[PDB]
Amino acid sequence: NRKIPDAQVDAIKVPPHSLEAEQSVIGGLLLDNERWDTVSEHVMTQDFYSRPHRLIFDGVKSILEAGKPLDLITLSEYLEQREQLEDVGGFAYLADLAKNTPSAANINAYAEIVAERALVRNLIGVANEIADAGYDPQGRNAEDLLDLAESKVFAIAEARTSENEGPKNVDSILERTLERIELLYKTPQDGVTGVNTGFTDLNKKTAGLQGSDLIIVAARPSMGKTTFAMNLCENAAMEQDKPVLIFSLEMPAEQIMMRMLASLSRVDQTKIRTGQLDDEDWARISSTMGILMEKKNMYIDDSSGLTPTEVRSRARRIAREHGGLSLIMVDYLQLMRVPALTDNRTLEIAEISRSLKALAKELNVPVVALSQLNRSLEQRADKRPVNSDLRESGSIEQDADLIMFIYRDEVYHPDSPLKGTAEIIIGKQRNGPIGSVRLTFQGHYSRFDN
Amino acid sequence: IPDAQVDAIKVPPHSLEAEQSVIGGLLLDNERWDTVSEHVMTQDFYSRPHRLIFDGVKSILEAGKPLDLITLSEYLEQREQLEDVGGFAYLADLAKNTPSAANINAYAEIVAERALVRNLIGVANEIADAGYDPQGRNAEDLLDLAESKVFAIAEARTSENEGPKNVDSILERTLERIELLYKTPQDGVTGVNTGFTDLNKKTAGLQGSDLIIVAARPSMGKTTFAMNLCENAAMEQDKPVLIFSLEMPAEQIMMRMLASLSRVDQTKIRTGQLDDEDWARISSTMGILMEKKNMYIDDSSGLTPTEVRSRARRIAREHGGLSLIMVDYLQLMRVPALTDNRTLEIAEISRSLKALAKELNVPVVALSQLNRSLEQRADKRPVNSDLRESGSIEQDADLIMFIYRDEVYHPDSPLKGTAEIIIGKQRNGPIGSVRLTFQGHYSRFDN
Amino acid sequence: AMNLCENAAMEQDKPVLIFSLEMPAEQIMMRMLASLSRVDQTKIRTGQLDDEDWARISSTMGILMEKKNMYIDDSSGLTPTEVRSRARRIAREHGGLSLIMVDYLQLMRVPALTDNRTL
Amino acid sequence: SKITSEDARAANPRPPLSEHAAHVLLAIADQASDKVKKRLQSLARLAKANQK
Amino acid sequence: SKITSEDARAANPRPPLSEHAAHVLLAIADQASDKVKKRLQSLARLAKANQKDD
Ligand SMILES: Nc1ncnc2c1ncn2[C@@H]1O[C@H](COP(=O)(O)OP(=O)(O)O)[C@@H](O)[C@H]1O
Ligand SMILES: Nc1ncnc2c1ncn2[C@@H]1O[C@H](COP(=O)(O)OP(=O)(O)O)[C@@H](O)[C@H]1O
Ligand SMILES: [Mg+2]
Ligand SMILES: [Mg+2]
Repeated sequence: NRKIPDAQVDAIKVPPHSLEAEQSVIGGLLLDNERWDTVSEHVMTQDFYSRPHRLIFDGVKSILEAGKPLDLITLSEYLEQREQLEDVGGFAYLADLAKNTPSAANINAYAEIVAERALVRNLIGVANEIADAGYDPQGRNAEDLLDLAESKVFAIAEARTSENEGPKNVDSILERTLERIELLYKTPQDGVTGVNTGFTDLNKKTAGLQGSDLIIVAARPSMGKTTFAMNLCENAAMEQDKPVLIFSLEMPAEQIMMRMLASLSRVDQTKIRTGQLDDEDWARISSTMGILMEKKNMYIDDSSGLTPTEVRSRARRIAREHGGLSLIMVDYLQLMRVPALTDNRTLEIAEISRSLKALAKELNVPVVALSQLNRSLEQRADKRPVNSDLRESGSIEQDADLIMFIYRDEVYHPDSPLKGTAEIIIGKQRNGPIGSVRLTFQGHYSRFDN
Repeated sequence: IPDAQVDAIKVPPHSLEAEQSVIGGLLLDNERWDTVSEHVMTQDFYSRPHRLIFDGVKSILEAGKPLDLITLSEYLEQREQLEDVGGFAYLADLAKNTPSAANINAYAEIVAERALVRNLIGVANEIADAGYDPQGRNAEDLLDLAESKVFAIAEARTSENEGPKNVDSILERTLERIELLYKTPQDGVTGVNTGFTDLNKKTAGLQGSDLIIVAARPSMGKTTFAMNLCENAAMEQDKPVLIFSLEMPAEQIMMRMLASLSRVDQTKIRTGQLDDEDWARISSTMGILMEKKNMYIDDSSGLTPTEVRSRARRIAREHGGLSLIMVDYLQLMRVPALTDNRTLEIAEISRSLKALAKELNVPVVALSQLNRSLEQRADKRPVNSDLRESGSIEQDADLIMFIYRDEVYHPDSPLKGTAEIIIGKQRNGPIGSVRLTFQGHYSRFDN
Repeated sequence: AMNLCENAAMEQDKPVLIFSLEMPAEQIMMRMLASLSRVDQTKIRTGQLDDEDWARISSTMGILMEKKNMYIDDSSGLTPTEVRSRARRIAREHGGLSLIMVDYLQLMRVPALTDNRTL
Repeated sequence: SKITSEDARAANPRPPLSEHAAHVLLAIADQASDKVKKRLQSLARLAKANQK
Repeated sequence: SKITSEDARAANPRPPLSEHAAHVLLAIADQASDKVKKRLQSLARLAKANQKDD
């Protein structure tokens, strides 16, 4: 029983490592300084297990970043200046590192091994931290511990998310371009290549709601911004097998559903609210409900003050159940929060916009985000909304792939000949033309028609 | 021996007390099984004896048999498990040590929470073991394994208590809401009566959970309008009206209320020149107000959203709810954490009041001032942009009402004595305008 | 700016480096194809290319592939340090660069100066 | 004022539930899950008519 | 009527691929790297002979 713990302590206390790969990376850089650009993309100083190798690698990094030639003497002088040469094993050990790896062109493979070992080392460290938190919660509830575990594991995965993206040569872009064209040609392209908007005129200009697109729908209050976005959701839910995810930060799920019922059933929204539904109204609502229940392809999250991380987490959860998502709608971008950027609202909104674009690319799903137009527009009130009206609220234009504005002349001019008509202005579009689409606005039904 | 044992915590998270309370509570009521069974499973119990006892409870109740100490003891005796749980005495002790009912759901949540942490620790150990001994799995495979096991823990606690997100849950809540509306008299008003027919036609009353912003330029009758809503709620509802008068004292609010309900000249009340008829009307009005006792006036200055919420909860507990909450001037409130930014401070107050409205299921009326820039234009009616310049309160408001009096800007207006109530924003109804008779002498709005 | 890049790519042996912070690499290439081939951009987008249009696009592609003197980096929110690092990497492979194009200056970020956009 | 208040059509709301609505609610309850079926039957039970 | 009233250029899509395009795609594939060569050959394979007018 006394010989059992010594072998177990030696085999369990040593984390995964590769001293040989670490030595080969260092030795290889001493042989060919030009490989630093590639090696620096794979490994960081903290990726090394051995303390002496971290100090040596830090020296290598400092010399090469300064544009100085990396050799045994230069590195030794660097470490000597910081009184770290004795801590790494002396000049003899540096010479041994250069001697023990006479082979070049394999340095990238050794860098990947060092990075892989560091990843497992970080994973074990996180597992121990989570275990410690589980044993000693220090006042944290189960939900907080689950969120902590998810956050720490997600951080490990995020670090290894886009590791080898640097080199972007024309041959690679041509292959991806042809692959994309091939995919479009294989799918039925009768004017719509993405998620159907339900509006022919809009689809003619946008070719549908594209995957990976961050779409900003902006309007002044009561222009039908929520109404328009919901019609896009309704169309995606009725035409796609994949689910629609709605983050209703302003309105409750019951209210969104009631408006949806008013829209799909073409029943007066006021009648639904007041309960004065006739036999015909009940039959239409019931038929609509029957279809919605048959489809079951819609999720409504009415949680307030969600962070981009929480939005991403919930989206991934649902996407895993169905092998993807048809559309993600975020009710009001400005209602989201970023605890790290509370000191600056503009930067906070800019980060939310960047995070939602990253979410769109990550899940290959169109992300519709609703935004409010700046108050300065009402002072002018002479022309249609423009991109500058949104720039004043967080520079969201830079991250958006598509910007759509909602304008109703009847709101500003009740005697307008365009009563019941809403203009959808394309303010920005990466994969199509800019312009305007006229839609029939039916406020009583909370619906837009072509 | 003890130093290493004290440092090492081999005991996983558990709550024997909560487990005993769940078992003891079910022995006391039986009908609570449907709720408890939604939160806890037999495996959620840490203690082996409690798992066996709970399994017995589950079997008896699922069979529709009455659960009592004798029935449970006989059940366990048939399976030779009675000795394994501590005997009849331990079952009797479990029923004795929890004499309190209505907290069984809270204990069930604690047991479930502990089981969740217990499963999490188990998964963490499995991941640690996989990390130490990968058995031929690469780092990517270990990461996928860790993600899969953690996702499995999260999925078990996804949609536990009705899980609001899926269509089945929304359908149930939709039908429950329709049922509630149909049970209450719906003669055009589904919420708190405004006292104005034309306004009720558009709003269907003041809805529960709504944050209502009433905005007006000075002397447009903003306080007057909000108080008429309070007076109507106080006279038509059994639940109390709570007023946070941050600008005016309680005596002044009451005097204006007396002028309104009694239709006695406000100046006469102030000056004391009341005739016999005036005294009789004021006295009758006072008699009714005292009989109702359904109004609270808090005239404390510089209240924080937390203080407002705290006082509202205190009163709501006494009456099982509130009919209406009125906050005199949103801008007069304070947020000590956001003193560096007035816009953010006002935005937080607006968010907090909306949260308060949802928390207590009560309409919250908050008075706001229109921006000074409107007077520079003075060519059209107030709009939502006039409020956005003062804290972006539009985003949080469920209903925005503006007060406009043409006679204030144009004394020779043909609309003398008429005030226009503009619906600038409405979530559950149409936008538009309602004309009301403004009687400044009585501090009253009429239909 | 892209016509300047196209001319530099066709007339110089050294590579052209493009930091497209707003548009993806596929979109930049499609616009380049429309430019060098003198084919209607809408036709390229819609796929309604005639025999003549295909021949011109194909010839242009053949030349671009033969030259291989262009790099497109479509990474968003790049820092000046990252831009400098990637530029040096490519320059080392060819003994220099012919031209560096940065799509929108305002789209870049400086984590140390988040408190002031002008600075 | 009475003219101004009741001008656009007489507003006499009469919302008692019809036997027809109760019948359709029960028809839906036959296709609904047990949880929804109970709520639909409850709503149909609340529907009063008793004609003939 | 909406189409006729707001017609931003005649949208007549004619996408049949020509044998000529397939030939040029294969000619480029000869100079392309293995990864690009496979995509160009795949695109040329997708090109169907829809010749007409004669
Ligand atoms: N009962 C109703 N009858 C007619 N129109 C209504 C009714 N309820 C709402 N509306 C209209 O529906 C629209 C709701 O706008 P909404 O999308 O919620 O606001 P925002 O643009 O701020 O997101 C408005 O144009 C409003 O006039
Ligand atoms: N004695 C009085 N006689 C007539 N009108 C009065 C009298 N006292 C107050 N008023 C009117 O009552 C209104 C009070 O406005 P108030 O609601 O207190 O202001 P605010 O809009 O800033 O909240 C004004 O329109 C004022 O002219
Ligand atoms: Mg909305
Ligand atoms: Mg006041």
